[PDB]
Order: sequence, then C-alpha cells, then structure tokens
Amino acid sequence: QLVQSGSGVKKPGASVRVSCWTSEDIFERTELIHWVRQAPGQGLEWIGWVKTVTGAVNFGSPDFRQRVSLTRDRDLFTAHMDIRGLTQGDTATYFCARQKFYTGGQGWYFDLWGRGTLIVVSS
Amino acid sequence: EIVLTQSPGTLSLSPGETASLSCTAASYGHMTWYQKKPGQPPKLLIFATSKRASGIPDRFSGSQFGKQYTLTITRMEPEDFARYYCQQLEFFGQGTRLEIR
Amino acid sequence: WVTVYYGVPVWKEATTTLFCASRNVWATHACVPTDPNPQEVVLENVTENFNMWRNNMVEQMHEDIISLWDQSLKPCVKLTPLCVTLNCSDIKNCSFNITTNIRDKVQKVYATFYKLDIVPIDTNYRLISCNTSVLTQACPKISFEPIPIHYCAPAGFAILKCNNKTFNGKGPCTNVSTVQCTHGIRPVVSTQLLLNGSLAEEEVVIRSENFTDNAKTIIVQLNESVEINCTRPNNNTRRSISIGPGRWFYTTGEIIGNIRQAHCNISRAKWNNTLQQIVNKLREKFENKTIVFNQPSGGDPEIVMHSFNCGGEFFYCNTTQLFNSTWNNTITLPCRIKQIINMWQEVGKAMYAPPIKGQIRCSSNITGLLLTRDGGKTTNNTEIFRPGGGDMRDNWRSELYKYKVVKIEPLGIAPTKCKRR
Amino acid sequence: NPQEVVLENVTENFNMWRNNMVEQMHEDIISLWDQSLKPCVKLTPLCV
Amino acid sequence: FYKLDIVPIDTNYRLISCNTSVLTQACPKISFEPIPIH
Amino acid sequence: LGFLGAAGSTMGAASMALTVQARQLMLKLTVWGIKQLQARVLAVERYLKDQQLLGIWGCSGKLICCTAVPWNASWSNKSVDEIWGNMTWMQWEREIDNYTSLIYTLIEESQNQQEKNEQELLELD
Amino acid sequence: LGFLGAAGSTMGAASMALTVQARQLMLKLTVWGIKQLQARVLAVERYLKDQQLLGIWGCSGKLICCTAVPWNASWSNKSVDEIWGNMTWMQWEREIDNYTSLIYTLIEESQNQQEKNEQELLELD
Amino acid sequence: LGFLGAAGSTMGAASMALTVQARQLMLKLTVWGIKQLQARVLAVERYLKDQQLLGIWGCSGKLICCTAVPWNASWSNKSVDEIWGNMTWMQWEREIDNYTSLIYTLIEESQNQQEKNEQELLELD
Ligand SMILES: *[C@@H]1O[C@H](CO)[C@@H](O[C@@H]2O[C@H](CO)[C@@H](O[C@@H]3O[C@H](CO[C@H]4O[C@H](CO)[C@@H](O)[C@H](O)[C@@H]4O)[C@@H](O)[C@H](O[C@H]4O[C@H](CO)[C@@H](O)[C@H](O)[C@@H]4O[C@H]4O[C@H](CO)[C@@H](O)[C@H](O)[C@@H]4O)[C@@H]3O)[C@H](O)[C@H]2NC(C)=O)[C@H](O)[C@H]1NC(C)=O
Ligand SMILES: *[C@@H]1O[C@H](CO)[C@@H](O[C@@H]2O[C@H](CO)[C@@H](O[C@@H]3O[C@H](CO[C@H]4O[C@H](CO)[C@@H](O)[C@H](O[C@H]5O[C@H](CO)[C@@H](O)[C@H](O)[C@@H]5O)[C@@H]4O)[C@@H](O)[C@H](O[C@H]4O[C@H](CO)[C@@H](O)[C@H](O)[C@@H]4O)[C@@H]3O)[C@H](O)[C@H]2NC(C)=O)[C@H](O)[C@H]1NC(C)=O
Ligand SMILES: *[C@@H]1O[C@H](CO)[C@@H](O[C@@H]2O[C@H](CO)[C@@H](O[C@@H]3O[C@H](CO[C@H]4O[C@H](CO)[C@@H](O)[C@H](O)[C@@H]4O)[C@@H](O)[C@H](O[C@H]4O[C@H](CO)[C@@H](O)[C@H](O)[C@@H]4O)[C@@H]3O)[C@H](O)[C@H]2NC(C)=O)[C@H](O)[C@H]1NC(C)=O
Ligand SMILES: *[C@@H]1O[C@H](CO)[C@@H](O[C@@H]2O[C@H](CO)[C@@H](O)[C@H](O)[C@H]2NC(C)=O)[C@H](O)[C@H]1NC(C)=O
Ligand SMILES: *[C@@H]1O[C@H](CO)[C@@H](O[C@@H]2O[C@H](CO)[C@@H](O)[C@H](O)[C@H]2NC(C)=O)[C@H](O)[C@H]1NC(C)=O
Ligand SMILES: *[C@@H]1O[C@H](CO)[C@@H](O[C@@H]2O[C@H](CO)[C@@H](O)[C@H](O)[C@H]2NC(C)=O)[C@H](O)[C@H]1NC(C)=O
Ligand SMILES: *[C@@H]1O[C@H](CO)[C@@H](O)[C@H](O)[C@H]1NC(C)=O
Ligand SMILES: *[C@@H]1O[C@H](CO)[C@@H](O)[C@H](O)[C@H]1NC(C)=O
Ligand SMILES: *[C@@H]1O[C@H](CO)[C@@H](O)[C@H](O)[C@H]1NC(C)=O
Ligand SMILES: *[C@@H]1O[C@H](CO)[C@@H](O)[C@H](O)[C@H]1NC(C)=O
Ligand SMILES: *[C@@H]1O[C@H](CO)[C@@H](O)[C@H](O)[C@H]1NC(C)=O
Ligand SMILES: *[C@@H]1O[C@H](CO)[C@@H](O)[C@H](O)[C@H]1NC(C)=O
Ligand SMILES: *[C@@H]1O[C@H](CO)[C@@H](O)[C@H](O)[C@H]1NC(C)=O
Ligand SMILES: *[C@@H]1O[C@H](CO)[C@@H](O)[C@H](O)[C@H]1NC(C)=O
Ligand SMILES: *[C@@H]1O[C@H](CO)[C@@H](O)[C@H](O)[C@H]1NC(C)=O
Ligand SMILES: *[C@@H]1O[C@H](CO)[C@@H](O)[C@H](O)[C@H]1NC(C)=O
Repeated sequence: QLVQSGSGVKKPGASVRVSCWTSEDIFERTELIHWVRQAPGQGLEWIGWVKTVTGAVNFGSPDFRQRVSLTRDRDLFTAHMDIRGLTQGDTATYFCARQKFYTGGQGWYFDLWGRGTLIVVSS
Repeated sequence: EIVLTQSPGTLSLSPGETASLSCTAASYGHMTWYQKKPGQPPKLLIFATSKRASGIPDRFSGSQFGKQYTLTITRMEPEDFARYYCQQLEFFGQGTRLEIR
Repeated sequence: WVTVYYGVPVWKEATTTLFCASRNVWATHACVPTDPNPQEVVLENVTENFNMWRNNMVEQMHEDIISLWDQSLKPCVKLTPLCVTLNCSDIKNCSFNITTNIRDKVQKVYATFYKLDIVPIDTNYRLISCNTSVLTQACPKISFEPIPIHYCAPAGFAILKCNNKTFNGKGPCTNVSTVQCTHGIRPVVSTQLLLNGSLAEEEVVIRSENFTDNAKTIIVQLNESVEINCTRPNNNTRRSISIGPGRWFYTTGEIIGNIRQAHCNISRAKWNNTLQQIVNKLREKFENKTIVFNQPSGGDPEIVMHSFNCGGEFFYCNTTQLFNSTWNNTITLPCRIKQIINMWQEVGKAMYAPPIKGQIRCSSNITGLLLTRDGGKTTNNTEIFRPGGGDMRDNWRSELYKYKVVKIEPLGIAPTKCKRR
Repeated sequence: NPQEVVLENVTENFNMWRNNMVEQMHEDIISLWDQSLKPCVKLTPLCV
Repeated sequence: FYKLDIVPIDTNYRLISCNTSVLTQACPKISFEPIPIH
Repeated sequence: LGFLGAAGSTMGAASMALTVQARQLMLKLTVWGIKQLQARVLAVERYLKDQQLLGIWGCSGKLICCTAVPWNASWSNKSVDEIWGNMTWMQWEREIDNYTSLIYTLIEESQNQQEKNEQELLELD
Repeated sequence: LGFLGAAGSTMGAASMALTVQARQLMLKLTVWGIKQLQARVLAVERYLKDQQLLGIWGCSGKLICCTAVPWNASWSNKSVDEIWGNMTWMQWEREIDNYTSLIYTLIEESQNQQEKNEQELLELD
Repeated sequence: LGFLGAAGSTMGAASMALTVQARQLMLKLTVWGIKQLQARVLAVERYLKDQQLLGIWGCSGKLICCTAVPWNASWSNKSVDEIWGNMTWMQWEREIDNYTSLIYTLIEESQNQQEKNEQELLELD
C-alpha cells in the first residue's frame, strides 16, 4: 500500500513535488504521515511529519524546515512534500510512511511504508 | 550525534544461528527495529522494544537493559540476511548488516 | 462465617454514559437537571491512578459536542444556490444570478465575501465550499456563546476528582474527592491558546503525555489569566437575499463607515510575565538549556493562526508577536475574519456564519497554551517551541484532566464467626 | 372501561385556564400533524 | 386553483404560499376524520 | 463520612454508613434527552440486579446478612482481627481474586434448602 | 435440570430449581438500539409486577409461600398425591381455567387483616 | 371505596384499602411511542424510590409499619383521637409542613443500629 509519485531528475535550484496516497480506510486510521530520506550509500534520515487531522508539521532540522513544505489533503486522502532549492546533496530515495494512532511512550514505529520515489539532482 | 550507536557493524552468521544486534541510546525511550533489502522499503519487526509486528515470526524478539536495547534473531533463515536499523522516536542508528558466513 | 454486606465503599474503573447538568447551539434547555451544590467528599487515605490521556470523559465530551452542533443546524437554510460563478471586484463585493421565489425568474444580487471564503475559478470566483462540502447557514437565532455544563454520573456511578494541584496528568494522586458532577466546563472552541475554562491553583503546570516525544502536544495551564481585548471595528448592516420559499441568505450589506482591520490587544508586561513562568517550568522539565519561542510553520490559516469564536464571528489572529522571543505598552495582533467555517475536522460539512450587524467587542481570558517541540538534534543548548497541535480534544482534555469515572460495586463478602439460627 | 370513583366529601380547585393538559394536547396534535406529512410530496416545482 | 389560493403577480398568478412557506401536499391516504382519544 | 466514607480503615468503620451509599443507587430526540433516558434505565436495571441477588440469599436487611456458609479453604489466610482493622474495604476485596464469583458457594442452595425445610415443618407440626 | 427443568413430573421435582429460573428474569436511534432499549424496559416492568404482587400476599420467599386461604370448591377434584406425582407443572396449570384470576380469592385481604391484627397486638400487649 | 377511598374521615377508615392503591403504582419514533416509553420508565423509577425508602426503615409490610421513633416535639399538638377521627388523610398531611422531610428523624439510623445489634447478638449468643 501507499501509492507514490514516480522518480525523476531535476537540475540544481529546481523544486520537486513528491506525493503519496492511500485508501480511505488507511488514511482515517493514520495519525501522522512521516517522510524519511535515504541518500545512496547512507542510512535513514527523518525529514518530518504531518498530522492528518490538523495539518501541523515538524522537521528533522532547519535545513528542511526552511526548504520543505509538508501538507495533507483530508478530502483526497493524500499527502505531499514540496522540496524547494534542490541541491546535489539531496539526491535520495524519498519514502512516505505512516504512524497509526498510538499512546505516548510506545515510541514511533511505522507499519506501512511506500516504495520510495527516487529524486536525482544533477547538472 | 551520541544517540543510537549500533553494533556489531557486520555479522557473519551461518543459517540457523542467532544474530545479536545492539543499539545504545543516550536516553530511555522504547526502541524500534526494521529489516531492509536493497530496492525495498524497510519492514517493521519490533516496536515498543519487545513487541512484534504482525507477520513477523517468533525468531524476532528484544529487550531492555537500561539504555541498551537489543534485537535477537534466532533460528535465522536465508531471508533474514538483510540490513537492520534501530529507531528511537525521531532518530535512526547507522544500521548493521547480517551476511552469510 | 461468610457474611454479606451491602453499600460498601468499593469501586472499579469503568466507563458509562454520562449526562450533563447546568436558543443556544449546545441546547442547554435539554441539559437541565439543574445543578444544586457539589458534595466534595474527601476520602481519607485514598489514592487513585489518573490518566488524562486515556480519559473516556474526553472522548464523550467530544462526541456530545459534535452531535449537538450538528443537530442544532439540522433545520437551517442550505446555501446550495450560491455555488454559481461570482463577479467580484473590491473583502470583495460580488454579484451573482440566483433563482428567485418564483422559479422562472432570476435576480442579480449582491453580497460581500471575505477573501478567505472565495477562490478564483480561472474577477470570476466561487465559494470555497462548493466542491468538498455542503454549506449550511447557521440560523441567526442560535447563540454560540459557551455556557458551562457539568458532567454527571448515573446513580450507580461516581466521579473521582484529583486535588494534588501540581498533578502532571498521569499516575497516582493521593488527595481524592468524590463528586457526582464535575465543575462547569465551557465548551470553548479555540486553537493555539486556550481560552476561559479554569486556572491552576498555584503554579503554571506543564503537562505532556511524554516530553521527549515531539509528536505530542504540551499543554500549559496558567495560574494567572491574561485578558485579551478583541474588536471587529467595522460598522455593518445586514442584508437579506431571498433564496427560496420562506428561506433566505443573510449577508453583509454596505459598510456604513470606514474599513478597519480586526485586531486583539494584549498587555505586553502581562505576556512577558506569563512567559517567564512558562520558561522556568520548561527549564525544569527538560534539562536547563535556553528556550526559544517561534512562529508555527504550517503556512495556512487555521493551522498557524489563532482562532476565536467572538460574538459569532470567526477570527484568525496572527500571534507571532507573542512567540518571536528568546529566553536564557501593548501588543496589537492583526486578525482576519472568515465566514465559511469547518468547525471540527469534518469532511463533507461546512458552516456559513451569518454576519453580525453591529460592532463587536469581546474580552477573553488566556488560561493556557498548546505548544509543540521542534524536533531534530539540538546543535546548541536550546529547545524551540511553537504554538501547535490543534486537536480539539486537547482543549477538553485539559479541562477534564482532574476526573475519573468509576463504578460503585456495593455488594461484598467479608469474614466473621456467625451462623444463622 | 372508566372507573368513576366518586370521592365522598372531597373538594378540589380547578382552573381551566391554567390547565397543563390543554398545553399538552396542543403540542401533541401539532407534532403528530407534522409527523404524518413528513414523507409527503413537496410542491416546490409549482412556484412558477 | 381556487381564487383564495393564488395571488396576482403584477392573467399572471403565483401560489400564495411561495414567498412565506414551504408548501407540502398532504398524502391522499391520510384521513383527517377526528377520532377521539382519551 | 459523607457519601462514601471510604477507607474508614477498620472495615466496619463505615458499616453504619452503608445505607448512605445504598440510597444513592420536555425531552424528545435531542441528544441530552436520549442520553438521560438510557442513564435512567441503567440505574434501575442495576439496582434491581443487586436486590434480586440478595433476595435469593435470604437477605433483605442491608447492613449485615449472616449466612450458613462456612469457609472451605482459607481464601485469604488471615484472622478476623487482621481484616477488620488496619484495612480499607477495597483492600479487603483486592485480596481475593479467586473467590469472587466462586465466593457464592451455592449460598442460594443453602437458602433453598432452608425454605423447603420451613415449609415441611409448617405442614408437619 | 438446567434453565427450566421442565416436566420433572412430580410437580416438586424441580422445586429446588425455582431460583434458577427466577434469576433469569454506544447505541443511538439505530434499529437495534431502539429495540434493545424497549426489551430492557419490558424485562424490568414485568419483573416488578411479579414482585409487587408477591409483596401484598405476604411473600418474599421464593420457593414456597404458605397462605391462610382454604379451597372453597374442589377447583380440580384431586388429592395431593394425584397432583404432586405423575404430573408436569404445566399440566397442573392446564387443569385449571376457572380458578386463575379467581384463584386469588382475596389473598391480599387475608394479608391485610393479618398486618392490621399484628399492629393492634403490638400497640395493646 | 374504589381506587382511592379518599376522605374515609377517620384516617384509618380506608386503611384496609391501602393495597388497592399500592397495586396501581409495534412502536417506533412516532409521537405516541416515545411518550409511552417515558411514562413506563417514570412509573418504574418512582415505584422503586418508594420501595427503596421503606426498605431502609425496616418496612416491607404495607399497611402499617411501627418504628422505634418518638415524637420530639408536638409537631401537631393533638391526641390520637383528634386525628384518627373527624379527618381526611390529606388533612392530616396538610397539618404538617415543618415535619415533612424532617419527620424522618433518622428513622434509618434507628434501623441501622437495630440491624447491627442483631448481628452482634447472633455472633455472641
Ligand atoms: C476543491 O477545490 C480546492 C480549491 O481549488 C482544491 O484545492 C487546491 O488544490 C491545488 C492542487 O490541485 C492547490 O494548488 C497548488 O498550490 C501551490 C501553492 O503554493 C504557494 O502558496 C502556498 C500557500 O500555503 C505557499 O506556502 C507556497 O510557498 C507558494 O507561494 C502551488 O505551488 C502548486 O503549483 C504546482 O502544481 C500545479 C498544479 O496545477 C502546477 O500547475 C504548478 O505548475 C506546480 O506544479 C508543476 O510545476 C513544478 C515546478 O514549478 C513541478 O515540479 C511539478 O511536478 C509540476 O509540473 C499548485 O498551484 C491549491 O492551492 C488548493 N487551493 C486551496 C484553497 O487549498 C481541492 O483540491 C479541490 N478538491 C477535491 C476534494 O477534489
Ligand atoms: C470568555 O468569557 C467572556 C465572559 O466572561 C465572554 O465574553 C462575553 O461574550 C458575549 C457573547 O459574545 C457578550 O454578549 C454580547 O454583548 C453585545 C454587546 O452588549 C452591549 O451593547 C448592548 C446593546 O444592545 C447592550 O444591550 C449590552 O447591555 C448588557 O448589560 C446590561 C446591564 O448593564 C443588561 O441589562 C443587558 O441585557 C446586557 O447584558 C451591552 O451594553 C450584545 O449586543 C450581544 O447581544 C446579541 O446576542 C444576544 C444573545 O446572547 C441577543 O439576545 C441580542 O439580541 C443580540 O443578538 C451579547 O449580549 C458579552 O458582553 C461578553 N462579556 C464581556 C465582559 O465582554 C468571552 O466571549 C468568552 N471567550 C470565549 C473564547 O468563549
Ligand atoms: C516516555 O516514554 C519512555 C518509554 O518509551 C519512558 O522511559 C522509561 O522511564 C522509566 C522511569 O525513569 C525507566 O525506569 C527505569 O528502568 C530501569 C530498568 O533497568 C533494570 O531492569 C532491566 C529489566 O528489563 C535490566 O535488564 C537492567 O539491567 C536493570 O536491572 C531501572 O533500573 C531504573 O531503576 C531506578 O529507579 C527505581 C525506582 O523505580 C529505583 O528503585 C532504582 O534504584 C533506580 O534508581 C528505572 O526503574 C524506564 O527504563 C524507561 N524506558 C523504558 C523503555 O521503559 C519515559 O520516562 C517517558 N517520558 C516521560 C516524560 O514520561
Ligand atoms: C485535599 O482536598 C481538600 C478539598 O479541597 C483540602 O481541604 C479544604 O477543602 C475545603 C472544601 O471542603 C476548601 O474550601 C479549603 O480551601 C481546602 N483547604 C485548603 C488548604 O486548600 C485539603 O487541604 C487537600 N489536602 C492537601 C494535602 O492539600
Ligand atoms: C456592490 O456594488 C454595487 C454597485 O456596483 C452597490 O449597489 C448600490 O446598492 C444601493 C442599495 O444598497 C443602491 O441604493 C445604489 O443605487 C446601488 N448602486 C448602483 C451603482 O447601482 C452594492 O450596494 C455594493 N454592495 C455592497 C455590499 O457594498
Ligand atoms: C504575521 O505577520 C508577519 C509580519 O510581522 C508576516 O511576516 C512577513 O511575511 C512576508 C511575506 O512572506 C515577508 O516578506 C516579510 O519579510 C515577513 N516579515 C517579517 C518581520 O518576518 C507573517 O507572514 C504573518 N503571518 C500570517 C499568518 O499572516
Ligand atoms: C462584471 O460586471 C461588469 C459591469 O459592472 C461587466 O462589464 C463584466 O463583464 C462582468 N464580469 C463577469 C465575469 O460577469
Ligand atoms: C445573468 O443573466 C443575464 C441574462 O439575462 C446574463 O447576460 C448575465 O451575464 C448573467 N450574470 C451572471 C453573473 O451570471
Ligand atoms: C502531589 O504529588 C507530589 C509528588 O508527585 C507531592 O510532592 C505533592 O506534595 C502532592 N500534592 C498534594 C496536595 O498532596
Ligand atoms: C478573567 O480573570 C479575572 C481575574 O484576573 C476574573 O475576574 C474574570 O472573571 C475572568 N474572566 C473569565 C471569562 O474567566
Ligand atoms: C488597542 O490600542 C490602540 C492604542 O494603542 C487603540 O487605538 C485600539 O482601539 C485598541 N484596540 C482594542 C481592541 O482594545
Ligand atoms: C454606527 O455605529 C454607532 C455606534 O458607534 C451606532 O450607534 C450606529 O447605529 C451605526 N450606524 C448605522 C447606520 O448602523
Ligand atoms: C538545572 O538548573 C538548576 C537551577 O534551576 C541547577 O541547580 C541544576 O544544577 C541544573 N542542571 C544541569 C544539568 O545543569
Ligand atoms: C523577531 O524579532 C527580531 C528582533 O529580535 C526582529 O528583527 C524580527 O523582525 C521579528 N520578526 C517578526 C515576525 O516579528
Ligand atoms: C480592555 O482591557 C481592560 C483591561 O486592561 C478591561 O478592563 C476592558 O473592559 C477591556 N475592553 C473591553 C471592550 O472589554
Ligand atoms: C549555535 O552555535 C553557533 C556557533 O558555533 C552559532 O553560529 C549559532 O547561531 C548557534 N545557534 C543558536 C540557535 O543559538
């Protein structure tokens, strides 16, 4: 599950709109949609999250807070990541994943992950 | 960063043996573990330190030792020679990998 | 030997349907078991486990409020006939072609809309709520003024209240009082700041389901209120456009005076003192470091702006002058007015608030805040907090944090040395 | 059947203009009248 | 229509109940004969 | 003591308040009306289940109803003075998990035999 | 015997099971919710009518309540052994159609006179 | 006398009719159905409040329940013959406004002490 936008190549300075979506049954049981990055040869880096109910967001670092806009669409059961100012250092596979409603203290854990959109930034 | 250091980096194991994967935190929140293969999204194995995700066999388990959290993979199958990562809320560790001896 | 006693002071944790005691949108004429007086029975040496985040009373309050809200609008005017292309100039003054009472003639009529209520079609505009929901006008006779209600247990149930004062919202409480009904709680709808409700007894108390989990809302309960003066200065007039057989649309007619921005006035010193106490407590909850307050990054209104229901108008206020501050004479916050409101995060429904004819002036009490943490690795010795969360159950969770519902089980067995004749 | 129990030496104060039974009869009749028409045909299309 | 049910618009008529109320036709199966209740 | 008188700490400390607690046991399709009707029905249904049960154990009194049933196991191996002293009623109940639905070791059978015996004696003597 | 213990065939065969039977006596405007609420109210209303009636005959016991009322006609002209033997409770009831609502030959009058007499004696002695 | 037997005029004139009165105490969302359901619930709730109250005063009888409570003030300064004669029950009640909720001068306390005393004697003798 979690259908995603396909891969592509951008020139430095370009923006990209990455999206993902699901069924009503899954979206309605999701508290947060998280975005996770994996650059080639690297481990996983958390980018941020969007609450599915209120639209509130959070980020991994200022390097994302000032460039990446994360939104949700509660009528369409989708989520988006708009990355502005792309650089070569942003080449990575970008995954969306969901966090089911959970109580505090259980930690974060994502049962369902999308396949990953590959974004390459190159001259 | 000083949180979620993982070890051993690479574990050379025979099929049927037991992997021991450690992740050390700077704080105490419950640990989460994932399995990954190239070309695939990671799969959730363990969460809330010791609980397992649906679809996960009893080969996979874990526990807490103060700030050290561990993942045990026993009776290892060929399908388990994958990359593994620990997560603690917003942070991921470097990850470790299992390989065939 | 085996002896049975009836009426023993024993209870179990349990849920049950609660009823309330006390034209309004929350009815209040049906919620008329009428409140007598509290009994406040203090239980010597009784401890209990409270958890504000697993409180079934919060879930019921949320369900009651939404079902009442919708029930009260059930007979009100639908605005379906307004989803036509609008010809808009300049807040915009828009005209459109609407079928009149005799359905073979069409009138050209005029109404204003606030910019936030309309979207370009690509001077060609449509109401924003024409493709996602059915827009209903609230009836002009319905008051939206919060009236406190008290939640009351059924006869076989009781409510235990925690009197610890500095209780963190979770765990054992060693001073427990038994009541039949809760204190009155006003069903105030707001975001970012908590308005009215009730203040902490001694100190500002910061509660969180888990302080290290940045996905959870931090609820700040103040021990002193801050009074806020909110005004919508324009001198309005109300216009009525027939849209049917005994049905009409209430809109805003010509503005009598000059156009002025809506705004809220907060004392600077009061706000600074409020923050010093919050900062002191955050310093205690985390690990020294500095505290930085900053602006929300969600971009859009509703998510990043403070909202009020003031006289029936809906205000969105740009509360950045309250949070752009680093910690180791008045402030005027501009506000925008919006008429199409998705109150509660519902899908398929929307409300149109009729305009109010006069000048509006409100005075509200800030009694708390909803803050979230900026995640990521800290690169200095500082933590950043922003207004956030926005889940309405957090407002009600704060007011109900002191209560637990239990079931009385009066029958039981205890030993003796007795046998019936 | 009615029971008609006559009460010896019992007096009472009656007031037909403060009779709650009248108010209930009025309320029952109007709510029934409207309930019975709830599923019936609307004539909106005739306002031409 | 009976004259009492219509009003001139100013041979151009409208039903009287088009500007003040929503007109509903009573269902033909409903009897209006009073039946006593106790 | 007030409504509960909880934790009187000698078990019988609040025994004389048992009746304080025992005593505590228009609108159309509007939300509050529906909820109140269900709450009223629930209070009645629960009240009657307790009275019905006491009614087959030969109990109608409220403070104390002595039975003819012995302890067939220690259940909680404490003397009377260790229970009826230094203890909250709730703690006493908390001590027994396994003699709960099983505490009622056919109390009703003892009651039925007693009623049968009384009838036989009334017919015979 | 289980819930009914029907046709124990000596009438009193299932008398010791009388209490088994005696003991057996969210949701909005959804169809099932409405029906359940009416069913709950009905169970209560019926339960109370039986208790109310026993309550004026001087009965609170359940298995057997002896009265002070004689048979003023044969009703069913059989000896006790012809009833309490070779018979199902239902057959016994089936035998009497004409002493049904008329079986209660002022049981309540006998009860009222007894209560009045007890009060007079308590005041006088 | 019929259902009420009101104004029998000697107070006790209709005492033997007390049980006549005591005894008197599909459909969807249609108007009449809703009203009937509320009426049925009300009858039950009220019936039980009276039984519950009698139940803590040690009363289960209906015509007369003698207590152990004295008159601590004249209340209505009349002899028994001035009340139980030349008077309607309602007139008797009409005479006392200030010993109404206060008439129940801890009847229930007297009842609780009696039940406690009975238990102590059963354990001791
Ligand atoms: C019911 O009706 C509503 C109202 O129309 C509708 O919601 C609207 O949905 C559309 C998307 O379909 C939204 O349009 C996008 O808006 C962003 C806005 O960014 C600015 O404003 C925000 C405000 O918060 C600022 O934070 C931000 O910094 C900006 O200033 C635009 O950026 C989007 O542009 C892209 O998508 C367009 C799609 O039409 C393209 O035309 C456009 O060129 C951009 O994508 C293309 O170019 C990119 C390179 O630049 C490239 O990388 C991409 O791959 C691609 O080729 C876009 O205009 C609109 O804002 C929503 N309106 C409101 C009021 O919310 C609901 O969806 C509809 N409902 C249902 C249930 O069906
Ligand atoms: C937190 O809690 C505070 C209260 O503690 C909330 O603030 C109050 O909000 C309500 C609703 O918005 C305000 O009521 C409205 O007030 C306006 C203005 O009133 C003035 O002008 C009137 C002109 O006609 C005049 O009548 C008023 O006189 C009052 O006082 C006299 C006695 O001196 C009394 O006799 C009157 O009856 C009035 O009480 C006053 O000079 C008023 O126009 C509004 O009327 C509309 O609504 C009512 C129904 O409510 C309807 O009947 C009217 O026809 C009309 O449609 C309404 O009364 C109240 O004034 C605010 N209190 C203060 C101190 O400012 C606050 O909103 C809460 N916050 C949140 C977030 O919930
Ligand atoms: C957000 O949510 C997280 C969970 O995700 C909460 O974290 C837990 O917090 C508690 C309280 O601080 C921690 O409790 C401690 O556990 C230690 C366990 O280690 C022993 O036991 C394990 C068995 O599994 C052994 O393997 C190990 O070798 C040890 O023998 C205890 O040692 C600690 O003891 C200290 O406190 C006790 C009092 O209870 C004293 O008596 C001791 O002497 C000593 O001082 C302690 O009990 C818990 O470990 C944390 N993590 C987890 C995963 O459970 C956060 O607290 C929560 N945040 C907020 C704000 O609420
Ligand atoms: C436990 O709670 C009680 C109830 O609030 C506190 O005692 C007093 O209660 C009365 C109401 O009956 C209030 O009017 C008083 O103001 C309360 N006293 C005080 C000092 O606030 C009792 O003090 C609390 N226990 C502890 C340890 O604080
Ligand atoms: C929107 O603009 C129109 C004009 O384009 C305004 O129309 C006037 O309406 C008043 C009655 O309120 C008439 O007396 C004037 O003669 C109209 N003017 C013209 C040129 O026809 C309309 O009122 C404006 N609407 C609002 C809400 O401001
Ligand atoms: C709240 O007010 C601030 C100004 O105090 C707005 O910030 C400005 O936004 C524009 C457009 O992005 C920038 O060009 C300015 O430089 C910003 N000013 C400052 C001082 O940073 C902010 O956008 C307003 N927020 C809302 C929701 O209306
Ligand atoms: C709006 O009205 C003006 C006349 O005031 C007219 O010229 C213009 O074409 C109209 N625009 C639309 C979209 O109807
Ligand atoms: C209203 O109808 C007229 C035709 O009678 C048309 O010319 C005009 O453009 C229409 N206006 C709008 C706003 O649709
Ligand atoms: C509340 O609990 C804290 C311990 O968490 C304790 O120090 C404080 O004295 C308690 N307050 C009251 C009123 O008992
Ligand atoms: C606001 O606080 C003041 C005390 O500072 C109090 O007198 C006033 O009634 C409060 N208003 C509300 C709405 O709670
Ligand atoms: C805010 O203060 C200014 C003066 O600095 C005043 O003109 C304005 O009317 C005040 N607004 C409110 C809502 O009190
Ligand atoms: C303009 O505002 C004043 C109050 O300041 C009010 O009395 C007056 O009626 C308003 N004018 C109109 C036309 O409504
Ligand atoms: C935290 O601050 C307090 C003063 O409020 C100080 O006593 C304590 O030593 C500080 N802790 C650390 C780790 O700096
Ligand atoms: C935040 O405060 C700084 C001064 O510390 C000021 O320069 C900046 O413009 C302020 N930003 C906003 C949005 O008010
Ligand atoms: C403005 O604030 C003051 C307190 O500083 C308050 O007394 C006054 O009533 C407020 N104005 C309005 C319209 O509420
Ligand atoms: C963190 O420290 C660096 C210097 O090493 C400084 O440039 C930066 O502004 C500081 N960040 C904050 C949030 O204070």
